[PDB]
Amino acid sequence: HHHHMSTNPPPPETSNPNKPKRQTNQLQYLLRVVLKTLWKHQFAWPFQQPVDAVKLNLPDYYKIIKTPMDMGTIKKRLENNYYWNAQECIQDFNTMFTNCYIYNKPGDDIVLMAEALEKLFLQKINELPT
Ligand SMILES: O=C(/C=C/c1ccc(O)cc1)c1ccc(O)cc1O
Ligand code: NA
Ligand code: NA
Repeated sequence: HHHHMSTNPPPPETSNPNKPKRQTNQLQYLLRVVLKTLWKHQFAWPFQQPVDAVKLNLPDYYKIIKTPMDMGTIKKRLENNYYWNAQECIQDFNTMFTNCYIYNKPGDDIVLMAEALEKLFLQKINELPT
């Protein structure tokens, strides 16, 4: 079974022509302010693209994580006006952080990074437009 090597699943979709979409002030804020400041963080790098289980040598990642999400996927979704409301985008951020905590253990370097971005994310969404 040497040909059976670890592979990544297809990444989450960033467009869907049959999904209803909207452009709200809150969604514009989520891209302009929330994502674009998190994106510039020193700890942002592990979350700027889907977990590449092949490259990072984590063949068990997608055996554990069944609803993957990352800021690269969120950024593309926000830029593509993929979302209907802010809650949908916020749920994607929540999913990204929770996956990191599920897959890893408290105190891991990746977890300490996720906790730091999560606290900044909650700070930034504390006040949304309207
Ligand atoms: O970068 C890593 C993991 C990132 C990550 C991102 C999101 C998650 O939900 C879980 C892990 C990583 C993991 C193991 C390793 O040896 C070297 C590495 O660089
Ligand atoms: Na865990
Ligand atoms: Na705010």
